[PDB]
Amino acid sequence: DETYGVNVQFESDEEEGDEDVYGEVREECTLSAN
Amino acid sequence: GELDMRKIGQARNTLMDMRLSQVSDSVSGQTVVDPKGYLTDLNSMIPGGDINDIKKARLLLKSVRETNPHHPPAWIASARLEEVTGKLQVARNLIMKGTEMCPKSEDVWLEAARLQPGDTAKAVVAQAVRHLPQSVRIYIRAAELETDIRAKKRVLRKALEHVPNSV
Amino acid sequence: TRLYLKAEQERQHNYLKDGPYITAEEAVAVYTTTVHWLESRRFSPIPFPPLSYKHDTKLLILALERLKEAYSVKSRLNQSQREELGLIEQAYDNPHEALSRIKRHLLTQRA
Amino acid sequence: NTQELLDLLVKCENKIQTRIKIGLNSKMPSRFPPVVFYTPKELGGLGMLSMGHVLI
Amino acid sequence: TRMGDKAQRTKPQMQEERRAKRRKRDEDRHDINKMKGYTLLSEGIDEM
Amino acid sequence: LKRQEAIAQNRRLTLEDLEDSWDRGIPRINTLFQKDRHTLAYDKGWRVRTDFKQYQVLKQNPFWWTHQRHDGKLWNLNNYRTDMIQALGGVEGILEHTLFKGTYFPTWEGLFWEKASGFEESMKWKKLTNAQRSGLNQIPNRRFTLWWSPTINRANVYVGFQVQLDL
Amino acid sequence: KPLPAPLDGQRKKRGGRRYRKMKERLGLTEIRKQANRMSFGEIEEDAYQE
Amino acid sequence: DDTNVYRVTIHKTFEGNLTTKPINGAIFIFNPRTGQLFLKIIHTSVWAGQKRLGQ
Repeated sequence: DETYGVNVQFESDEEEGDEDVYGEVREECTLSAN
Repeated sequence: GELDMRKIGQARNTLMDMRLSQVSDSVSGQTVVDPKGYLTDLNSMIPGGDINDIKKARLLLKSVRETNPHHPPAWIASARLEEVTGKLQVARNLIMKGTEMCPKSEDVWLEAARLQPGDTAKAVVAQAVRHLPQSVRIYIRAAELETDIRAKKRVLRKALEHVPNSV
Repeated sequence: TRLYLKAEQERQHNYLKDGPYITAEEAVAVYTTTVHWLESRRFSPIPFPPLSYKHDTKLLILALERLKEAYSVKSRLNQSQREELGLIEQAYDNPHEALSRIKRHLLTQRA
Repeated sequence: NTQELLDLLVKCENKIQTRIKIGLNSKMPSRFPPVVFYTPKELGGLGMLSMGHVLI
Repeated sequence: TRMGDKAQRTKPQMQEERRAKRRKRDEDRHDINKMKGYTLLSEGIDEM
Repeated sequence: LKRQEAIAQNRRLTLEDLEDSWDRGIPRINTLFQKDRHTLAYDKGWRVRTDFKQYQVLKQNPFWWTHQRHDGKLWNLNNYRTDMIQALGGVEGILEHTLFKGTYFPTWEGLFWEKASGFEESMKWKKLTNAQRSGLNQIPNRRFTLWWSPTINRANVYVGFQVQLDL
Repeated sequence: KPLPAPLDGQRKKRGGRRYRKMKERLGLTEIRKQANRMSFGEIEEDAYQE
Repeated sequence: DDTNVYRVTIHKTFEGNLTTKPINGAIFIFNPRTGQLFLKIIHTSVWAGQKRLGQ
């Protein structure tokens, strides 16, 4: 579809408490003498 | 005559440095990065434009994606904004999120095939054919990302079996 | 503080006058021992940061964060403090340009 | 184990309480209640965390 | 006096919202995980 | 062991698992699940940089041992706060010595205290002299005294110096 | 090194597109909420988070 | 109800980029209690190049 004209929503969302949002773990020569 | 206090200190420091360098000349693998080369090759990767304008464009693309998750023009704009500035992995993730949020979209599927490598673009074309079959653009993207003769022949045979009315 | 500064200035002047306290032979022996230790450990020297270091952005962000944490929210900040905060914000705005400037300062700014 | 450290902590708490009392009352308050000092900040108190044997 | 008296081990707050977000992420990616290893050219049960 | 067991089934270790252990854990309060774990772990030398920070900032930091965002919260004193609130006579008993009853606020849970907001900004958005700043900083002391005034204005707290307010 | 006289402003009569620009850019309006309330009934942060 | 105030082209150009042309927005003010309708239009120029965030 064309859909000419789309409104935007700019707000202060997204609050992360210094932790993974979901429970599931978010974790994922040499000096010498010649 | 007069006393040059710093003279003896400078002489001793020079002698010590010379002795150490003589000792340091016996080192095995001490590395050295030439400042001439590094400075000359520093501008070998120099330029996206304004950082504030790119940040405002990314914020507008995020607001359009939050206001319309099922808009493959908004997903394509977010993927283009993430690919033109930053890394391509975030652009591939945004294209995958737009393809998962807006199914049966050929433009979002083409953006996901262009933003991801070919090993992921083949799976993206397979997911696009499973979500929206009889697509000539998805079939052309699957046949072009085959890099083989027999694989492209099988892709053309599958496209002729799916949509035989494509010239 | 003034007395300590004067004493430190006098000590530095005497060190310049008396020259290096460490003798050449002792320094050479210490350097030889350190070289032997490094060779036994086979420690590959840490090269200059390449133009495309994999974790350059992460290290730069960590350094900027660790430097920003000192500037706690107070009643106000000095002009030098304000300039430092502005430079930190600019570095957080253009990591690539900030890293390029850091490399240029490291390779050139010897004074 | 460092009984000297416990005595020092008690003396420091007493000194801080005396300073707070002087800041509040001009004279010497005869046994000001610990509620003024040890009440949490949310309740309006000073929120003092002390390791003394201040029996309520 | 004990050594753990009044000592409480904090618990992870907002665990139900994180579990609901993980369940929503697992349910939203069911069709992608069901056909993750199925290709378009090297699969026999792809079209079916 | 739990991470290995989850990897055996090829699944992530959810926060539901071993949640209580959050407070525990090898690093003070286990915070592996914390945000930016991969980002912080790449930057080493936390202990030396924290100890050497004493010569870089003119503020003495009592937490020279470890960082909260690097090793984790090594203590949980919330139970101490609850015990201190209860052992003072509960919320009602604590407020009894205070002037909360005179405020006629029947909601011991809804009332909100303006932290450093009694005035507009206590003239902080201005360029007043040092004496005005000292007066503004000492203004909260008057409020704190007023809040706990009934517990402090008792004739059994100070010496007998009974003085009645005019009119 | 003189010292400024102990004098202050006379009166306020102007405001809006004449003095409001300075009070909106330099002395910009902060949140003024969710940062001054205390919630004397509950306890949001930890006991010693500070 | 001025949710639709934000307006932009968000139109995929043929190649190279997409047309990032903001549209002239507006606000909605209607009174069903009196059957009124007053529309205050927000020009795209006011919302473009002002060097500010969405707040």
